[PDB]
Amino acid sequence: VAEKWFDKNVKVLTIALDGENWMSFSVNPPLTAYFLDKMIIYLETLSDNKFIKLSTLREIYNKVPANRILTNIPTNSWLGTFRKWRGEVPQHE
Amino acid sequence: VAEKWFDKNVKVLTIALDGENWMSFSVNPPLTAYFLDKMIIYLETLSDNKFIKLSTLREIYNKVPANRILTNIPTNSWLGTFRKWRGEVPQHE
Amino acid sequence: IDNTCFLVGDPSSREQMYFTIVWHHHQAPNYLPDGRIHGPWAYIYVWSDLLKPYGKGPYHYHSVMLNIHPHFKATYNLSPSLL
Repeated sequence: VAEKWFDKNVKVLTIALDGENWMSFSVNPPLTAYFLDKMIIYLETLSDNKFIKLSTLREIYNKVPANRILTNIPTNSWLGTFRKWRGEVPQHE
Repeated sequence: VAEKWFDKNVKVLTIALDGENWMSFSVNPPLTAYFLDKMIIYLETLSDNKFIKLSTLREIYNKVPANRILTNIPTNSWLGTFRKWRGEVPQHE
Repeated sequence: IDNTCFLVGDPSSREQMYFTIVWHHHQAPNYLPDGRIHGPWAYIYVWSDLLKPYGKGPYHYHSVMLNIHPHFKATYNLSPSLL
């Protein structure tokens, strides 16, 4: 996360993922809870040094207006295909 | 098999199937060999009484000529679909 | 032994980047038309011994970390079907 600070074009950094599948589908799920605690401790040291401004998405929405205008976004999921729900099982059609 | 003999339209009777899979994928494969022996015993009884003429496909081809004429037979398999080798696995295409 | 590198920089060089994370908490509506529950994942991920000895379940663990760390902000998606 800190190596993104050196890049000056990185204005807003966003991470989005399932909040509970990663702590339950790992090999040893309890260690993933220790991971979260140590991680949140580490990211709190990047906000007291003022490297990052830890905030919520609603706060970023008000603080940073959206200036550039996109005109079209093609239809897609975050897996690059819709064949996961229509096509990857023989009895989908 | 003898029930087809009462019908007068049954001139040639044909049975076609895989030779070894019916007898090696059954629940109790050894008894399927008993079945074949008994069935061959019974079929010979229908041939000595001159009910049927148990023969080969050359003999039927030469003794019985084809009189009707078919013009079209649509593409198809004996499973009614080609999706078994193209479509029933997602990774076929 | 491994190359555990670290970083040095001047916090005043640039405007600090706005940082946020989105957690997507969701279970499908797993009740039958009668009302009985056929998919128990909204519940066993709240009261199982899955994150033992550090917590009970992912949904409850994420809630207790919000009390443990009162300075850590994050955006959450509590799915309406889960709520």
